[PDB]
Amino acid sequence: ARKTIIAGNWKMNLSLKEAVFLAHSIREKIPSISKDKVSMVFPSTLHLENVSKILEGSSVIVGAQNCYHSGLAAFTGETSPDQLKEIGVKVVMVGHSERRQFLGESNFFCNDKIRFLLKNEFTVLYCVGETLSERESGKTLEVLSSQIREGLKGIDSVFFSNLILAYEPVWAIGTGKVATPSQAQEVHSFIRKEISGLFVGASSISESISILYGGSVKPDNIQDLLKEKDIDGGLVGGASQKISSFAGLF
Amino acid sequence: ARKTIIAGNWKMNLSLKEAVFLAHSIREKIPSISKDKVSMVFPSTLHLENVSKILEGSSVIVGAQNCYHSGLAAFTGETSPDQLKEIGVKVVMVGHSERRQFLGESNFFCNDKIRFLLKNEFTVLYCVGETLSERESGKTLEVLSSQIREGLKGIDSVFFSNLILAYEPVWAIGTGKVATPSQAQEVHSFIRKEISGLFVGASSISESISILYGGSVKPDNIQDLLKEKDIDGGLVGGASQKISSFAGLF
Repeated sequence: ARKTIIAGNWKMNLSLKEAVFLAHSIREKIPSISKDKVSMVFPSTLHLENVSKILEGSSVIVGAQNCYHSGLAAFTGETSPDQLKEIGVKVVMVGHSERRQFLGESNFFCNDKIRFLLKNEFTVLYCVGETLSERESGKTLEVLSSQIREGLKGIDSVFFSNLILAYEPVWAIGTGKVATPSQAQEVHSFIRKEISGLFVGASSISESISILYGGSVKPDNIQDLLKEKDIDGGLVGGASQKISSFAGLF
Repeated sequence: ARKTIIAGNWKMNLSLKEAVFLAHSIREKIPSISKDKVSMVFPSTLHLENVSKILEGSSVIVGAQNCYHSGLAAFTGETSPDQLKEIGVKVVMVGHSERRQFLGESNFFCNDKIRFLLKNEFTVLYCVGETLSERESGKTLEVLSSQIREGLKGIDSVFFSNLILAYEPVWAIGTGKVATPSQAQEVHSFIRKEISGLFVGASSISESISILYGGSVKPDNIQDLLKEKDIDGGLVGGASQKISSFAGLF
């Protein structure tokens, strides 16, 4: 058993008025069409309280786009999991490409976040992915191996029921250049093996973990991705950010 | 006279329940006693929409603890000034010591944020200060000059009406070791001198810029700091986070 998950990442792309409309539209339309799939949305932190109240009691899960690895404390500009848990947000994204690249987040910083969140009973959506240059220099595996082994260092297998992974090759993020199903399937099968290999032969762990694909996922390409054996859903940026393309993914 | 500002930084120290209680108490209490002084508060991002609503139409200014240098766009986990303007937040802190040390913010990154915010008609509260080690080693002036010069690189005179500085020596942040009034004055005097030297005519604008002191400010020490010629207010951490100590600053 693996969950199929369609997650929307609103990034920093929406106004509050857009986010609020989107949430109301989502509550109205998605539960009835989601079927066996889990639906999830990651609004900007500034809108999370609002959107969390709108979606409360619905089957649509709300997650945060980032946090810091501390309970309430003196970290100017940061969001605490203590603050998220208070408003009922229990899923946090870690290691998104934009944070790696533009906010300089390393695999070690990711690991600190993941351990804190898993220890404190959060669910974590951890992003991994290579750049165009890494892919073109035959480094794809080295990068992804590193992201997984260093990101997930020191985490016992019992916490893996609360971990979700996303493969988002940087060359596909916002460029309109979606990985083909074979390309994505190849990478997902490698990732799944790495997860097994963390605990040595942990097939039950690796077969139970959802591994989502992201990077230019749209209504007209999602289905062929979801058909692949090791693709368990979509992490969706631009196309999650209007109700009509978001509903069109289900 | 330059304006006196008393600004509270709630960092990541408060629950929503606490932020709400504090915002209400502040609304009830501060406007009657602030008099000539500008009052300002910086809630955590997750709480800004709520606190902003609570304080809307009061004389208490709401500011954000950090943002990114872009309008709406694909930067997962970040907050846009577009999103802040929308809920009425028009003052943003840049370069707080916790972000420089724990989130790796450089002078140049700060300069990017300051330029973007000032260009977009925000008010910027730019934080400078040296560590204990830098102070002890003879680098106080080198560090502060650097932070000022690199931070304000390429900013036009036209925008200085919307710049506020805060000196927060890192050895005074949360340590209970406040700078003496002389120690603070001497560095404020230096900071103002640095501003005056940024370009021909600068001295004509440097007397207008508010320079606040921060680091272990409390009711029993604020008055003596404010008496100093180049100290134009306070940026207050811990003592701002409860109504009775915040009000005792006024």
